Amino acid sequence: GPWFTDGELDIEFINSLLTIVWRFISENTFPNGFKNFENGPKKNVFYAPNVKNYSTTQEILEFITAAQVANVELTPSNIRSLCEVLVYDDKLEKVTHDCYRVTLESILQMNEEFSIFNYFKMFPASKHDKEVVYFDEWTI
Amino acid sequence: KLVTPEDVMTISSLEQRTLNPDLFLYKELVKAHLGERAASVIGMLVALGRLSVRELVEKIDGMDVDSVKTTLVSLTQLRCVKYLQETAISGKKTTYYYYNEEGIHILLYSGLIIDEIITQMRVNDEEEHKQLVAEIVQNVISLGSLTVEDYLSSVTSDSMKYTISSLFVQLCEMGYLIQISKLHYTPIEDLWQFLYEKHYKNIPRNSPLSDLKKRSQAKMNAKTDFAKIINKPNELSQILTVDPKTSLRIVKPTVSLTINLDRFMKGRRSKQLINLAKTRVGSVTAQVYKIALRLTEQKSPKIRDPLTQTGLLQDLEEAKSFQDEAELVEEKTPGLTFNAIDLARHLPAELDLRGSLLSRKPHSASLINSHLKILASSNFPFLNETKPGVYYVPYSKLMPVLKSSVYEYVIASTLGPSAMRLSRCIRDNKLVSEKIINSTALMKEKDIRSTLASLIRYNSVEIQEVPRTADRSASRAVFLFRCKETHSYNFMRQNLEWNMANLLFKKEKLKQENSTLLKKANRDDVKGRENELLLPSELNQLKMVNERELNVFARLSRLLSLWEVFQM
Amino acid sequence: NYMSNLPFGLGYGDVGKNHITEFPSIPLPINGPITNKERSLAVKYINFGKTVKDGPFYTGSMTNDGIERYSDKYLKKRKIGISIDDHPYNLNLFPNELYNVMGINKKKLLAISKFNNADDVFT
Repeated sequence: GPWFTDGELDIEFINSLLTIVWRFISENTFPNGFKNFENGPKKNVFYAPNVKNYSTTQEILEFITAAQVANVELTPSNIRSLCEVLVYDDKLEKVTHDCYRVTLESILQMNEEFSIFNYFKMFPASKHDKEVVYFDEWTI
Repeated sequence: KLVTPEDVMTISSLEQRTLNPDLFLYKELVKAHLGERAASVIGMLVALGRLSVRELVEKIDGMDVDSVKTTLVSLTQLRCVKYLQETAISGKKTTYYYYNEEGIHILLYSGLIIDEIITQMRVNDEEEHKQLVAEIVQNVISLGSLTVEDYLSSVTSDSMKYTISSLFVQLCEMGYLIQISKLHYTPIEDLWQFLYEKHYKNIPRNSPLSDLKKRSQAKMNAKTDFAKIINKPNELSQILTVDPKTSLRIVKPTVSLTINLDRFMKGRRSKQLINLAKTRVGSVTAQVYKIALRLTEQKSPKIRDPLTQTGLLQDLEEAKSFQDEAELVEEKTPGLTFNAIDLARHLPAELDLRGSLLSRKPHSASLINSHLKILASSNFPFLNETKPGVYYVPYSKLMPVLKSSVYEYVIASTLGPSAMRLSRCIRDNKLVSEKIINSTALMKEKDIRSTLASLIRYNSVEIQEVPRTADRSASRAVFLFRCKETHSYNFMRQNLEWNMANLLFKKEKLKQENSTLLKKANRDDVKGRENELLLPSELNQLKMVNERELNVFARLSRLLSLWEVFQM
Repeated sequence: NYMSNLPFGLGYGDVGKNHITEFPSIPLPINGPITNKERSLAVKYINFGKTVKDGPFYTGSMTNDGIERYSDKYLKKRKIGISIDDHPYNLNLFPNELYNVMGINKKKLLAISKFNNADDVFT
C-alpha cells in the first residue's frame, strides 16, 4: 500500500490516519463524539440496541477520501487492514464483516476500586520504596 | 557504579528467586499466621507430598512425635491439612496427611472474606450488625470451625444471643457458612478412587459386559455418587431445626460451622465480571449486570469442577462430557435464568434508568430489558438468549474471555501497548511470520523484533522453528511465531504467586526487624496513648512501619484481584 | 577468531560489555497510593493476623533464674495462656492418633476474640 516510504513504514502517517479513523468511528457509534463523555460518569448516554451504531467500511473510506489527509487513493483492503490494526490495539471491535464499533475502554483511555483495565489512572510508586512489586522480577 | 555480589545477595531478592512459588507462598502464610513449626510441617508436606507422622518426625530435625502431633492438630483445626486413613494388606492402618489449598487461601483471603461478608448481606445501613457480623466471621475464620452453642456460651445478654443466632441463620441461608465434615478433610482424588473401586467391585463377575463397558458403568455410578457427596454440604440440612419457642428458625446447636470458600470465590468471579463489563457497556448497564450477578450467585456453577481434579481428563470423551455438562448446568439450573420483572424489585432507589437510552440517532421492565439486550448483544458474551426475554450468564464461554482480557491488559500495563498489539496480532491469525506481522500489524520491524523478544521471556510468544536443511541450523531455518494460552496463563499465575509471597516475606522481615518497637507499641497501656508514652523517634519509626505494612497489604489485595482470574 | 562476524543491527561499539542488571525495572500498576477501602481491608488483615497470633493454635518457634528472692511475692504472674488441649474440638474431624495430645477429657474453653471496630493502626 501507500504506507511504504523509502522502503519502510511511515509511523507518523500511520498514527495520524489511525487517529482520524478512530475519531470518525467514535463519532458514529456514540450519540455525540467526545461530548457526552465530558462530565461523563454522571451524565452519559448510549444508543439503544436496535440502533445501527456500527460504521461500515464504505463510510470510513468516503470520510477519509473527503478528508484529503491520505493524499493518495485508498483501496478498501488498506482501510480494512488499518482498522484491523486498530482492533489489535483494542481501540475498537468487530461485530460484522466490514463493520466496526469503538470500544468504551479506548474512550476512557484518553482521559473507586482497583481494576487492571483502568491502569492509566494508577500512579507510579515513590522512590526509596522497598515493597514495590515488579513484573520483571522472578525472571531476572 | 559497580555493585558487588555481596550487595546483590543483601539488598535484592536473588535468594528468593530460587524457591517454588507454591511452597514459598504457603510457608510464608503459615509462618506469618501460625508458628515456624507449622511452617516446617506445611513446607515438608508441600515438598514431599503426603507423609505420615513417623515420616514427618524422621524428615524434620528438631521435632519429636508429640510436637508433630500437636502442630498437626493446630493445622487440622484451621483446615490447613487434609488426611486419609488407609489400611494395608497386612492389616496395618496408617494416616497420611496432605495439604489443601483451601485453608491456606482462607488465611490469604481473610480480610477480603470479611469485607465481602460485610458488604454482601446489605448491613451497610447501621453499625451494630457491622460489629456482630465482623466478629462472628473473624472468629469462624480464626478458629477454623466453631459450634454455635460454644460461641453463645460466652454471651450473657438474651437479646444479643438472639441477634447472634439470627445472624448465624442469615449467613447459613445464603451459603457463606456450611457444615464441616470429613468430606472437607478427605482428598477429592482418593474419594473418587474409592467410589470407582466400590462401583467396580459391585459389578457382578462373569458379566456379559466387556472391560470397557464395566469401566464406563463404574464411572457413571461413581460420578453420580460423587456429585451427591459433593453437593451434600449445600442442602441446608443444618438449619431445619426450629427453636422450642415458635416462629423462630435456628441453626442446630451441636453442628460445627465453617466458612465456605467456593461461595466467596463465586463472589470474586462476579466482581471480576462486573469490572470487565464496566469497560465495554456503560455504567448504568454495569449496575444492572451487577444486580443480576449478585442475584444469581449462590446457585451459580462452582469455580472449579471437582471431577476435573480426579485425573479423569486423560480420556477425550470425558473432557467433552465435562464441557457439555458445564454448558448444561450453567443454563438449565432453575435459579440462574432471570427476567426484567425479577430484576425490577431488586433495583436500588438511587438507580434511575430514565434517560440512559436514546432510541434514535422508574425501574420499568422495558428499560431493564433494553439494558440486558445491550449486555447480550455485546462482543463479549456477558449474557445469552435461550428464549426471548429470558437471560442467563454463559460462564463456560465468558471466563476464557475474562482471562485473555486480564492477561492482555497486564501485558499492556507492563511491557507497553505495542506488546498488546503484537500479542493480539499473533493470536488472531494463529501461526505467523515476521513479514506477515509487519504487514498485518503496522509498526517498525526493529520494534517488532524487540517487542517479541521481550514477550518470549514471559511465555507469551513461542517460536516454531521450521528447518530447511538436514541439520536444524538456525541460519537456514525459518522461525514462525504462535501464541499458546495455557503456557502464558500458568507462567503469569506462578509469577503473581511469587510476587505475593515475596511481599509477605518482606513484611515478615520488617516486622522481625522492628519487633521490639512493635511489641512496645502494641501493649495495652501504650496503645491509644502513643504520642504521650513514646519518644518522637520511636513514634516516627512506628509511623513508617505501619504505613509500610498497610501498603504491603494493599498491594497484596491488588495482586489477589489480579491472580484469582487464572485460578478460575 | 570468533570475533569477526557481527549482526547487521549491532555495531562494535555497543557490544562486548555484558551488563545484565540484577534489579527489575518493569513495575505493575498495583503500587499506587492506598485508599480508604484498602486501608480498612489492610487493618482487617492486621487484626486477623494478630488474633491468630495470640490464639490457641499458634505453635511458635522451635530471667527465670533458679535463685529465689523475696521479690517473688508482690510480683504478678505473666498470663494463664490457653493451650492446645483447652479447646472444644469436634472429634469426628480428627484422626484417632491425634487424640492423645488434645486432652479429650479436660476443661473446655472457647477463646473468642472481640472485633476491633476502629482502625487502631497509628496512621
